[PDB]
Amino acid sequence: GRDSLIFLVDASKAMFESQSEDELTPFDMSIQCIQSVYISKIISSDRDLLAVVFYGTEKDKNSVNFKNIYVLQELDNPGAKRILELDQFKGQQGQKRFQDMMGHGSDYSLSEVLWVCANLFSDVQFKMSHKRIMLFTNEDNPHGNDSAKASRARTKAGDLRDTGIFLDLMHLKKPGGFDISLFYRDIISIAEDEDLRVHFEESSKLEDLLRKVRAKETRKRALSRLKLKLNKDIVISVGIYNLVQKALKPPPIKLYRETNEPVKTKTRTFNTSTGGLLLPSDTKRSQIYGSRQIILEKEETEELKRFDDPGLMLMGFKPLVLLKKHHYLRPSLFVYPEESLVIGSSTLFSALLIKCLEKEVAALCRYTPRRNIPPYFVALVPQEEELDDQKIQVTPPGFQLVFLPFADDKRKMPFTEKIMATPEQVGKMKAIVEKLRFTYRSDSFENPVLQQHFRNLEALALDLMEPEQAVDLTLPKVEAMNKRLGSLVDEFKELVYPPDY
Amino acid sequence: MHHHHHHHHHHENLYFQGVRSGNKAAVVLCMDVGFTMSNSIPGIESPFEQAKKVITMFVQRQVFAENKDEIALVLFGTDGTDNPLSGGDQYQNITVHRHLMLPDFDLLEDIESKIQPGSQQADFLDALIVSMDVIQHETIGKKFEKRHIEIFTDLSSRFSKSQLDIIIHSLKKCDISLQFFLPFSLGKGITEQQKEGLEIVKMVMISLEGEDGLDEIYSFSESLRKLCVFKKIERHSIHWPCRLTIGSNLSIRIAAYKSILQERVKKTWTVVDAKTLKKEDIQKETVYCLETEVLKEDIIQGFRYGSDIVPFSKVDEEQMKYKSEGKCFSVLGFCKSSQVQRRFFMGNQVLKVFAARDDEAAAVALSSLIHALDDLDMVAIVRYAYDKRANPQVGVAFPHIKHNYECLVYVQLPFMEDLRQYMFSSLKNSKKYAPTEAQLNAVDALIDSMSLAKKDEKTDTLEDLFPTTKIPNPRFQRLFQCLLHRALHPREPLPPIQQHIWNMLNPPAEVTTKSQIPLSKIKTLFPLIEA
Amino acid sequence: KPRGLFS
DNA sequence: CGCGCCCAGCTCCAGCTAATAAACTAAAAAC
DNA sequence: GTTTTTAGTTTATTGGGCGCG
Repeated sequence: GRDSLIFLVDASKAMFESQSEDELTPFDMSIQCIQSVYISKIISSDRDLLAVVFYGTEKDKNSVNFKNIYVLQELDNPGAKRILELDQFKGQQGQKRFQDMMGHGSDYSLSEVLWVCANLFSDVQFKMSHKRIMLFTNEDNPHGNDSAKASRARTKAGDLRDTGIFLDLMHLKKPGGFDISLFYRDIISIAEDEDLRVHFEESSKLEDLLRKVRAKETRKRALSRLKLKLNKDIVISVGIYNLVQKALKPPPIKLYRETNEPVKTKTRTFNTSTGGLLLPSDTKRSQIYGSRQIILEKEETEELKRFDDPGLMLMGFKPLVLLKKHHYLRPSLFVYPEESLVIGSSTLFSALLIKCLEKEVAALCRYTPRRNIPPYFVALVPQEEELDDQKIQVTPPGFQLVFLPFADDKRKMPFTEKIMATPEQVGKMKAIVEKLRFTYRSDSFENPVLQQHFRNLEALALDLMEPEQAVDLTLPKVEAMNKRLGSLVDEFKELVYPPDY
Repeated sequence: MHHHHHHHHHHENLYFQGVRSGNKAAVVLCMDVGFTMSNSIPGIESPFEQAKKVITMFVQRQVFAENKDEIALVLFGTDGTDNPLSGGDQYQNITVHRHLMLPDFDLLEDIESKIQPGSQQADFLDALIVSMDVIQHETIGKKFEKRHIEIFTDLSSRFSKSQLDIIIHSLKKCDISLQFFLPFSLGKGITEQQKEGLEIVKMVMISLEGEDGLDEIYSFSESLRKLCVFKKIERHSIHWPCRLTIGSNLSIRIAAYKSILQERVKKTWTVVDAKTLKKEDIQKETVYCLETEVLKEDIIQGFRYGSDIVPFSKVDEEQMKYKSEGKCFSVLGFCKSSQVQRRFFMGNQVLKVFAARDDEAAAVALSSLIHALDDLDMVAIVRYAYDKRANPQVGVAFPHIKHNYECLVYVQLPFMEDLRQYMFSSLKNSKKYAPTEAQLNAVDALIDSMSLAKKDEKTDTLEDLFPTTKIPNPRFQRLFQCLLHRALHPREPLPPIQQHIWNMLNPPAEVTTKSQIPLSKIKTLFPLIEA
Repeated sequence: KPRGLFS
């Protein structure tokens, strides 16, 4: 099926109160975070269903007419209009639009709120794989004054968890901090091997709230489940995952102008003379070498590609220092144990990981991703787990599957006489390097091409007179850099470039 | 890194010049098929059989290679005489078996069955003159960058030394290089005639190439060791000129080339009719339907924006399209190398960036950057764009440490949209899968036994016992073995993978014996069973 | 540097 | 300024040549 | 079945000087 995510936003008094005047209100932060997920799900052509519910509003909009619960958006595929609708509640002007449209600070009962959300999953005609409720609030004790409500909420929360609906808390900043143990500890869905250590800290920045949401929003999707053979007899099961996948400009789709409906495309193979459809058993494979035609069967062109059975065959252990940074061939993968196939895989995996780390060594393997494919040498680089200040998993624990090039993949460089700079010149450059120093983060740059493409689609889908212009984050901040460098540039030039250049 | 004699022309894109200019070579294989070539010691193969295998290996490699080099075959010591220099009673028992032309399977089949050992003996220097005549009379009109003559002999027979000066003069004037292939390795119970013959061969090589001339004398044995594998894929990277910019006032003229890429054979399978065995008899017709068919004169372009369907023509898309300045290499800033994890490396290439060709000022400027980054343990974060049309990239430019050459290495980094945020359970903090002390010790012993490295002369230098980056891609070797097998034996099924291929894909036999014992302990300590 | 037969 | 148009070097004369990005299809795997 | 991703292709273009709006 299609996965389901319901965004549940608190509309209490505290949600519109900023902790820092320069910082966004927990509500604005929530709206902006939701909009981002909606856009990201569009960028990646995701088939998941999204919903937007508010509680604590004076106005109510839901199927059983439960008071102070407003279903802004029912579960459905994201679009331009739904994103535009969320933009109406963005910023200080938006806060006014929301409060005058629906009201705020009214009394509610989380039990009724959860019923409305659970019902949205039931109304979906298509079958759903995952059912998830994401709660945005800076209130850590909603019914600390009403036992009757607190108890009903726990029972209902319990019922949802038993049904298979996940309840995740996106707790926002509150003066004196947000304490989960006071109430939500018994509401939120907790995985059996976490034991509350895996729970994220309170969000105070949109950036953090966004990553925390994005981290739970998408489920792991293995590229392949393979066997990691230490030998013929000792086989462990592993999952191969793609940590980085090139987000491409979605390909165009063929439509009829009058109907504006997508058109299906069938590609067939037929004999030119007879006109009849060609079976795969009616054609052969040819290659011409040394004035001769060499004919093979389709079955043989596959057989000549067969070496190892699919999986990872352990060759041995090579110290990490022997693996060159400049021997990059194609993006690296991630290896994690698959306990569901071979019982005992995780224990052996953990042992290998612990010892590879201690010895600063990599597990060299002969890799075969699927049947009838020649092998490639890969280095399984030990990777230790890393969590940031917010308790987000920056680096997952496992092995980095690093592809190693064959002699054919390497290219010899043209002859260049070695010319080296003096310490005086290197010194000037060092000073320049130190001036333009910055903190690199893998998520600092957005694809200008992708961003512009969807800004263009937004303008056309909403019939906007002008398309929104994306800010090219890849272009250097020239003016700032020049001022930051000052005379260092002219200094370097005098030491290197002759006036007659 | 190439030799200094290798011209930069081979890397620059010009109209049917440089990379585009067909690098063609003319090769004359001058084989001794004389009586003595068949005489051997009962323990080792005859020089005739050895030389025949070397020639087959050479021709086989050339058939599958992209080079387009032309090959001729001159035989000497044959019973008959077929020469354009024969006249009446000169250059006897020397046969031009094959004239200069592209090698083919008809040649290989001919080598295998038609070439028989001779009963006579010929003058090898006379055979060389006939070989030089082939190059002189057949390179006419054809464009050859190189001309080579490969002589395979045992140097057993008598010969005249009268033509030595005309031989050397013609080889030098016509820029023809020479190579000798003998049954023995150059320094032994060779005959006195062989010692005389060898001295002349040595003199010839020294006259032509100097002290290095001796290096062009090979044994058939060492030649079979180098030619047994198929020719690895070698292509010249196209020279990419541009300017590395730091702000808007500092520009550094640079030249980039592809260091690493997923190399592939260009030629692939052509789907042909099983009866006609022709390509044109097969045609693909892509039809459009809603079930109900649609004509091409009724389809427009569109894109999906979630649930929304947005019609957007290629014309409108062309104008609203993001527009950037092309052929741009710009520094955004510098950061600690630690902040750039190799696990984030993206793209299909690695670029080695050098200073612009013959520009000393640019070379010094770039060397300043390289060493500064290296001495600061930092890297550059740059914006890279191939041309005006190409989608811009954000990547890393890091220093490259070698004494023969200094360069920056470029590798693409990811965009926020490219990253996939998946959470995985902690394994260190696992109560279920934490290994015992005994289990950890078995793995510790396994890693030590299976070491693919060794320290030489206690110089704290690690010698890789299993390099893998020196190994040619087995896919190509396998494809070629099969293509050759089907060409020479059409009725026979495909052959199995050659042992040497498997031998190079496996770690040293030493490693395998050491592995089995700790591997046995691991099998008992770590229970493994399918669910 | 490979030449002739080996290049 | 940026666009399309049209010769480029090598053996009289038309055909050679090849890396490279970008668009494209077929096909395997996961779900 | 379904969708998602990739392996494996094919295809168009290349460089630069000159005249145009």
